[PDB]
Amino acid sequence: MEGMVFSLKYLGMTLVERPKGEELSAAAVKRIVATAKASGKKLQKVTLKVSPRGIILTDSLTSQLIENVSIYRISYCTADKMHDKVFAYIAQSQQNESLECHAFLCTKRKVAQAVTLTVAQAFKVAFEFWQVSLVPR
Amino acid sequence: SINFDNPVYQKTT
Repeated sequence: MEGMVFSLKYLGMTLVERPKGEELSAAAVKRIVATAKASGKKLQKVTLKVSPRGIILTDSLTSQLIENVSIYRISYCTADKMHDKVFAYIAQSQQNESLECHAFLCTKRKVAQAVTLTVAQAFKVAFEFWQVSLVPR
Repeated sequence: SINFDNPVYQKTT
């Protein structure tokens, strides 16, 4: 799997209490979107690079790393039903056991779907590396 | 919605 790049806008994050499920992500995305709309600020432009290794988030203006999210930390991803331009993932924090939903605004529903499908491929290919005791690449 | 669970979540040993 070649690493795929998307240039999105970061809506923000909220904690969730379980790692997987649409009930969780739907409510998280509702919260994050309402907070971003009330912010009165333009969203940070972020680039996502998706591969079986995980998701690399970089600030688009500076190309500086925000976070390299290991594939083993990410439990779930979604193209949201209600807020259909939003792609989100849930991942456990690197530094403790808390679970965070991070949401990104795409230009179009089709892009949110493409990002979700690309992340699904990364989960599948990482799993296949894992089964044969190889490092995901 | 289109949604996916990661089968390798937390599968570090």
